[PDB]
Amino acid sequence: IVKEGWLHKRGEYITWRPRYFLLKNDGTFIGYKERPAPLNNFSVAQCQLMKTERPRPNTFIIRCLQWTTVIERTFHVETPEEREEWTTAIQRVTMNEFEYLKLLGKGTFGKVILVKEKATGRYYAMKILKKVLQNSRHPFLTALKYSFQTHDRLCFVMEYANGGELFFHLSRERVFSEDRARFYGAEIVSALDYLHSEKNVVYRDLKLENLMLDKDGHIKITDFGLCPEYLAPEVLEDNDYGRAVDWWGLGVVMYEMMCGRLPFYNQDHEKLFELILMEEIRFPRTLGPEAKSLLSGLLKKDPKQRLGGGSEDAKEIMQHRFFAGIVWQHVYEKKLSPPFKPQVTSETDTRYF
Ligand SMILES: Nc1ncccc1-c1nc2ccc(-c3ccccc3)nc2n1-c1ccc(C2(N)CCC2)cc1
Repeated sequence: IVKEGWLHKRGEYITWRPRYFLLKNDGTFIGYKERPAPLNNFSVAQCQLMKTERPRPNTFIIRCLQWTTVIERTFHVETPEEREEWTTAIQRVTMNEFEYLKLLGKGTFGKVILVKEKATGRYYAMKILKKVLQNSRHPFLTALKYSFQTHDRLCFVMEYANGGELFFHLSRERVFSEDRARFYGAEIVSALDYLHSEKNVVYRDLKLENLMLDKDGHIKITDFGLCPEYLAPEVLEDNDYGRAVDWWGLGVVMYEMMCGRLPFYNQDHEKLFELILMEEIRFPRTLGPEAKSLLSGLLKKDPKQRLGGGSEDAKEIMQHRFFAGIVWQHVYEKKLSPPFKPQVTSETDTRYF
């Protein structure tokens, strides 16, 4: 522990709340609602500090590039010498190689472009951020093929699955069978397991929009971050959070696969946030009891009690009844037989673009 004490923190989602922070020698910087393994999401490594006076004097900002995504946390103290304490405490290929084809996403920090590589014909996604790295040896995360820089832009070329978005395949079919969900669920769990233990990283945005299928119908987890129905309670009320957020997410995604609908819904965001924090779930009668058990545990409102939420993390999901007779090393080596294969001949079949 290098320094500690109250700071004001801006509510990343639904404004300012005091919170007791702990900077540490490992890099970590975390805030608890009262005076109280490590995750690289909360680290200060290669971050960039910014004193400022908008929209409240003695404000400061930590901005970090984590992997291919820019992260901002904003704080505010009572006096400038105080802000200053904390501050000090805290401190080839080029664009010509590709065709630009479709705008996959815009946002504040940059753009994501569907791109064909001229020298091979193969399609990737290019993340371009307005102004070293070892990949994850795991097949269902999004791999980074090329990273390069121009004079005003940071460029990241990464896999882009050509098998369709899982949100579309579901919109079409309305609902998934309990065993198709099991297939998707197991790949996701393997992927998040890898991230949690091999990287000490949480994904935080597990939702349907962030899952696609490759040529073979296997899962790909997206890395296209540029900037409610899926937010964990813990995240709403703006606590310390951890690896369990991804399991809350996994429950929501699985709930919607197997019930063809969202576990909590409402047009008004404030009554949605109420529901997330207060309503227990009415599960369908049309639904297997091992499934019910998985979802109930994945969707527990207290992260410490949630399934996957203990010291064992993902091992607690992997050995649930619902996942009986899944060989996990099989999953990792893509040895499961996808139920759905999308309409696609080659890696390059633009049918789904
Ligand atoms: N490449 C991958 N493809 C598929 C899912 C996740 C990743 C992925 N790989 C990583 C590797 C490292 C790191 C990292 C995290 C914090 C601090 C430093 C590094 N992050 C990685 N992520 C990864 C990607 C996106 C996120 C967000 N959705 C954007 C903020 C949440 C989080 C984590």
